[PDB]
Amino acid sequence: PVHILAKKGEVAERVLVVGDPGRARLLSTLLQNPKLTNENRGFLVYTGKYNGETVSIATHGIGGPSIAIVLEELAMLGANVFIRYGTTGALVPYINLGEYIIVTGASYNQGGLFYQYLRDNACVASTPDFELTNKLVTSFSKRNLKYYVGNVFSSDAFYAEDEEFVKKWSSRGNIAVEMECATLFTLSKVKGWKSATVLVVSDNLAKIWITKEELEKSVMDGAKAVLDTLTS
Amino acid sequence: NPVHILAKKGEVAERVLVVGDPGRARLLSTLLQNPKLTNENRGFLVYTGKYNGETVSIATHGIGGPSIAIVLEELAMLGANVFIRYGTTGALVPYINLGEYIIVTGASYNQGGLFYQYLRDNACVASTPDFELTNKLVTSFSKRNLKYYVGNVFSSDAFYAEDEEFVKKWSSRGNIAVEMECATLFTLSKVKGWKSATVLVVSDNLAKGGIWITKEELEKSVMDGAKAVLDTLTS
Amino acid sequence: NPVHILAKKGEVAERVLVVGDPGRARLLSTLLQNPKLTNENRGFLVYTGKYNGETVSIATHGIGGPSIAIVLEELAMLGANVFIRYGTTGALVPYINLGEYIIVTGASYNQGGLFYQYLRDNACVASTPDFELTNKLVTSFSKRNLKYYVGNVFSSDAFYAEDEEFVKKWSSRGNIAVEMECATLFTLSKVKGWKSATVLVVSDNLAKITKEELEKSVMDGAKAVLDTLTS
Amino acid sequence: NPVHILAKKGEVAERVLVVGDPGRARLLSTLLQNPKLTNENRGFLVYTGKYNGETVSIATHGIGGPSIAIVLEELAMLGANVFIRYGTTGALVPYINLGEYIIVTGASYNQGGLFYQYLRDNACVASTPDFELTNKLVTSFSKRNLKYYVGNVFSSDAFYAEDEEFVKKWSSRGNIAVEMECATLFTLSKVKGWKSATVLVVSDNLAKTKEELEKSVMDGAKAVLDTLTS
Amino acid sequence: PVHILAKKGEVAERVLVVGDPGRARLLSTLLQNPKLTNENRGFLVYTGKYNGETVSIATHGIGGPSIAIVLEELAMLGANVFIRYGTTGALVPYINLGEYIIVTGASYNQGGLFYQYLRDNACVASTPDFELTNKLVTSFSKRNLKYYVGNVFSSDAFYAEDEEFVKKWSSRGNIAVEMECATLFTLSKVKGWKSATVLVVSDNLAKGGIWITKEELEKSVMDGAKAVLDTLTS
Amino acid sequence: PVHILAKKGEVAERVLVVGDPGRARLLSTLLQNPKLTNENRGFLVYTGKYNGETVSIATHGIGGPSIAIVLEELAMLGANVFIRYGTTGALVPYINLGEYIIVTGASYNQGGLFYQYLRDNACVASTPDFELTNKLVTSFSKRNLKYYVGNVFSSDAFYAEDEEFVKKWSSRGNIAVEMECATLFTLSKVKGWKSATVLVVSDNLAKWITKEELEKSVMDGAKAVLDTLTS
Ligand SMILES: Nc1nc2c(ncn2[C@@H]2O[C@H](CO)[C@@H](O)[C@H]2O)c(=O)[nH]1
Ligand SMILES: Nc1nc2c(ncn2[C@@H]2O[C@H](CO)[C@@H](O)[C@H]2O)c(=O)[nH]1
Ligand SMILES: Nc1nc2c(ncn2[C@@H]2O[C@H](CO)[C@@H](O)[C@H]2O)c(=O)[nH]1
Ligand SMILES: Nc1nc2c(ncn2[C@@H]2O[C@H](CO)[C@@H](O)[C@H]2O)c(=O)[nH]1
Ligand SMILES: Nc1nc2c(ncn2[C@@H]2O[C@H](CO)[C@@H](O)[C@H]2O)c(=O)[nH]1
Ligand SMILES: Nc1nc2c(ncn2[C@@H]2O[C@H](CO)[C@@H](O)[C@H]2O)c(=O)[nH]1
Repeated sequence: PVHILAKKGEVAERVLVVGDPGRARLLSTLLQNPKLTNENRGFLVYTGKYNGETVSIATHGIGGPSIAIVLEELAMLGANVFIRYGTTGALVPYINLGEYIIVTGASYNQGGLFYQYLRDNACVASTPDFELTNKLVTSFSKRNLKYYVGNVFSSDAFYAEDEEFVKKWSSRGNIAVEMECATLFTLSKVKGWKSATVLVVSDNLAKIWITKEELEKSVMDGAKAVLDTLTS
Repeated sequence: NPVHILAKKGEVAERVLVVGDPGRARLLSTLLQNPKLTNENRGFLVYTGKYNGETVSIATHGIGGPSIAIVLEELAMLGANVFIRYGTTGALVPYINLGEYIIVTGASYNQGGLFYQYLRDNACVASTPDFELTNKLVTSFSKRNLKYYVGNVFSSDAFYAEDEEFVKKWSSRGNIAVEMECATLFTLSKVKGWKSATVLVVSDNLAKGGIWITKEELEKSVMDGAKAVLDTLTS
Repeated sequence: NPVHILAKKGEVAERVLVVGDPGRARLLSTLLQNPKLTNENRGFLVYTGKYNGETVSIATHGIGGPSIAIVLEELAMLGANVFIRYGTTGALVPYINLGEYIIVTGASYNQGGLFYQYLRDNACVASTPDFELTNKLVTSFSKRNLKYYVGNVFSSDAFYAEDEEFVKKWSSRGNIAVEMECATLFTLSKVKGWKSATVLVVSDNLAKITKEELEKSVMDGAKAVLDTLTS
Repeated sequence: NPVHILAKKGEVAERVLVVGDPGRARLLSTLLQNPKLTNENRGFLVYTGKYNGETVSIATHGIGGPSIAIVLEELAMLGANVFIRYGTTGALVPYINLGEYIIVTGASYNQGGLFYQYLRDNACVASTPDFELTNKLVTSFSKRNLKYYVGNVFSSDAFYAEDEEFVKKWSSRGNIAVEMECATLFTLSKVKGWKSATVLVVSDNLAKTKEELEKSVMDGAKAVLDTLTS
Repeated sequence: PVHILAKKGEVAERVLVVGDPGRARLLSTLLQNPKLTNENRGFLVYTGKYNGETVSIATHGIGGPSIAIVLEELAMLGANVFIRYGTTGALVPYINLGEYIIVTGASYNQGGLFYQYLRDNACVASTPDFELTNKLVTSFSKRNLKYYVGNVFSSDAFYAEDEEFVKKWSSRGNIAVEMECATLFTLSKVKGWKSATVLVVSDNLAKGGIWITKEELEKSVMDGAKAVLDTLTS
Repeated sequence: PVHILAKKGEVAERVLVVGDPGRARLLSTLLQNPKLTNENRGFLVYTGKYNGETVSIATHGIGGPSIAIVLEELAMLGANVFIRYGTTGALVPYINLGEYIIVTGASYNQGGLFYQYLRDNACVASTPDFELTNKLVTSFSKRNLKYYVGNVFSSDAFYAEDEEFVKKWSSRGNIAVEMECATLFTLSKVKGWKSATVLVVSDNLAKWITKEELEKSVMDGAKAVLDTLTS
């Protein structure tokens, strides 16, 4: 690995991955005896314990290309179970800010990364691990958190998401938009990793405002449910 | 109005078990209370009756995405909105035995044709079944103590273009079996607002040509599984 | 060993008239001498008999390219090598009336899974019928004084996505009708070495007849096709 | 006004025999009665004269789809509506001999720029000749006792990329020869409403005397002219 | 070679390539003791001297498939440096007829020729030789000629270039449209040839209200040819 | 902007963009009175002066999607001139570690990002600003730095770059591989920004360097880039 310079043995088999380095640092305060095992290229990785289990929290940056590199290197250091915890923009009006979306599949446009890894443009089913996803639903229900289960569209161009865009994807059965799930699910299917994803709704493209104190609380509550699942 | 499924108003139930083979539609109809044949046009047999006191239908969809799309579209026009496909499949991994079941979590497919016509472009839309309904099937099958696996399948359009290279390609991509209608079922359902799921009976194993099963043992498997599916549709 | 068409080898003729509707296969079998039902599996009815001093079979192919591909492949494994599809179609031009016929000279299609799986890439391989066989059809229909038009058709994969925008698009591309199996039939036949053709009965005009007038049209056309198959 | 074919309106016939080589256009013009050179701009030689009671033109189209598309479009703007391409080709099957003829029934092609610009998407529109006109060609060649074969051809865009793997791929796809302009001719004609067809002279066999070739080219040209005026 | 029938040593290493054979013959008058080395299939090729340097002027016809054949055969005959000198239609209103465009890259729709040569649909960078292109800039500025530097769209369908077409390509950074540059640049990068292109603006699709006469245009072609030949013999 | 939380006026019109946050911090020491104007999501942005001009040094992360977001937001805050200074893997054996590559174009695989922005799969010419690129060549020559001018392939999958890969792209006129140039150039053409790129060779995929020799290389090239940006 040339991006994540963590020593083997410093990365856990169970990893909670987030796009924002700031979130990784904030969430590391939920672990027992957290240690920073990497900061190279801004990809902060922390390792500690939770519920009698060793767990790491890693930063993946923005986009498929970035998360693909991070996952490949974490896997080379020992990781094989990944739960992405990010933020997303809702594509339907009934979902409120601060609520959660447990992902069951990812839509995506063919090309680049997918062509290079798959060798052709076939539409491979981009889905998370069945069991791990059901465990997430169980954990979020236990903590009485408001969630929705559905597919999301993994976009590669944040600034090309206009109004035509929103009705198009919502009409295709997607309830939110983000940028890394399709890459995570497909690469995991190919590499044999167990992955899942939970997202915090930070905006609604179909429809409200969220402070930041209510948002930080949302992030924190969801993180605890994710860690519960990872260490089950 | 429908031009293939010639049924009248109120004859088609909201919940439907769809199968590809008309022979299987007829055989499974014997599991219902007072089965009535509501359609036979173009060979697409459809039966309507009761199971556990609930009204339900069993419909034939023929082979391939173009065929099942027409049948789903017309059944929906007749009032159907919940579909559980119950078919057969060829396993793509060595550890799955004949007669066992696969509860589908998603479908891989090659772009083009039907999808381009419905989606208007070549984006890879997530082709997945209804989350809740799929979990209900898992519960139902484990209750009847039936051996099943949960995973993705590849929905092929060319039965006779499935060679060895084919098997390693799709199995390496997270698919554990191959059939021909799930991708169309799931995608059209997501776009139309229908609730769908799929359970398949393993009738062959492309990764293990040495194993075989008789129609007696297979028919037995089909029957046991049909009960589990019907329990779910009427839950 | 075929898993859809369970007819015993020798029970399928080298010459086959294929139709999508099982009901039509049953009805047309009455045009053969000493007709025998050689297959019923999966609803794919297949009858074999004689006509004009030759053995001939009438087979059901179902709806769509994936369905007809399977049927053609298995009939061929059983000895068939000449296929003439007889179906129904919706005209894309206003001057063609219901009940008239269309002898197909080529098929337009959208790039898709079936063609990619068989061709291995996205090349637009010419999807055309056998030239000689197609001319024989023209001769047979002309002999029976039947009104027909020759031209290309679009083989759609999605019946319920054919809107008005659809009609202008394909008619401006040189197609005079729409159906769902010709492209698959023609392309597979060229790759496999089979001799194939197609005649269609216009049952609807998307740009502009009693069940008794239609039924007569179907029957009259079937006779022309059988004459061709045994010419 | 057309910017490549500078012929005056009336100087181009409704019936046109099109060839890729300007040298062939010139040579074949001697088969016409009272031939007149109506254009030479950009090297696209066009002659117009008479044959069997009808006015007929012989036009040069250059090499490749982009070139023939431009020539056909401008000839049409000048009054042409029936086109028969007469070219040379390389057989893809060993049983066809040099100097023999191939009457084209369809053209295979790779999806590409020209087709996308004209069709607006990647659909594989049937690239076929006019059925009636093609049958007339068969009749003319048969009457002159010439040896021909009917079949599909692959319209290649890259002459120098046709390796051995190439021969196997296209021959197994139902094509009996390779050339470069038929797909463009057929598809554009179907969209524009023109009546077109093609006859080819086999100048090489990729699977297996110039005095005999000249004879073959001339004999075929007469059969094509008979067809255009039939 | 089966199209360009020249013998060993008759084709120069440096070649000025043009689409119109009429232009090839006309420009040959700028050479010392020009000799016609080929006329087969209409592809006129002349070889002579400029500034005491041996060079050739060759015809390539219209379109990617045509220029590919010509370049491949000229290269088989010994050519390795190509400078295309043709005509083009501007896609922006501020460019006047008779002015010049020095090409920095070519946009194109995938398929056909590119798929056959590249074996897939990757968008390979279609650009000219860096050094040669800068030589042309120096030469044109030296002869005080008005020119613009930018990318062009290499179209395959002349009669499918409507107005929507103009806004689409101009919004993508292309200032003109022609039909051979993408093929020239890509094939050169793959084959190892040194190539570049200068185009004379003969029309403006963004401004249909401007025109030029064959007199003023011929003068434009001539002046530009001198600058190109100066570069080819530098 | 929701990623780069800097106020308009804190981002310069001239920007030197790098992928590594650490490089941005290191290179900021070359500016006069550097100020950190953003750190959100890890995208460090510094703004200071150099040769009488105001300039910013911004972090863009890894990949097309990431740099596209950063460029769009920097532009919304006033930026219109961008010079990417990154690292790259050489695809040809004659280029040594620590040497530089001035980019003249970028090859790429269609799909995703490009389809969303361009609305189709056309291969738009992904090239830098002609003038700005020539200014870079002049600056590197002046500082007697060893450089090569050529095209690069912008890959989206770092871990799919095998041996077959190297020969393929090298045979297509590309002398190095990186991941952001195609996005930078194409988006710049569409948005009307002036962009260019210089890369430090950190690996050679066709054919070693410590780190001190490398840091020296990065530093020397950064000064040449800043000279170009402020000319
Ligand atoms: N494309 C997209 N990504 C979003 C949105 N909201 C949050 N994200 C996530 O946050 C980052 C971009 O802001 C990416 O890592 C995305 O996964 C949104 O509305 N659109
Ligand atoms: N392509 C394919 N379809 C299968 C297989 N086994 C069962 N099927 C199903 O059965 C029919 C074809 O035999 C289709 O309706 C398929 O869904 C198999 O191995 N391959
Ligand atoms: N897509 C389509 N198929 C048609 C039409 N009319 C008849 N068919 C044929 O009939 C069946 C569907 O009704 C298919 O097997 C088609 O070949 C039509 O208007 N559209
Ligand atoms: N691609 C190709 N074109 C050929 C061949 N033989 C003749 N041609 C024709 O001749 C010209 C190229 O020599 C083009 O106009 C083609 O139509 C061949 O073997 N391959
Ligand atoms: N497609 C196109 N080619 C042009 C234009 N102006 C000049 N050409 C060139 O001239 C020929 C076609 O007229 C081709 O060789 C082109 O390179 C134009 O506006 N559009
Ligand atoms: N794909 C790729 N990117 C590289 C390489 N060397 C450096 N990079 C750059 O460094 C990051 C990935 O290591 C991306 O931002 C690339 O632009 C290489 O060999 N391959």
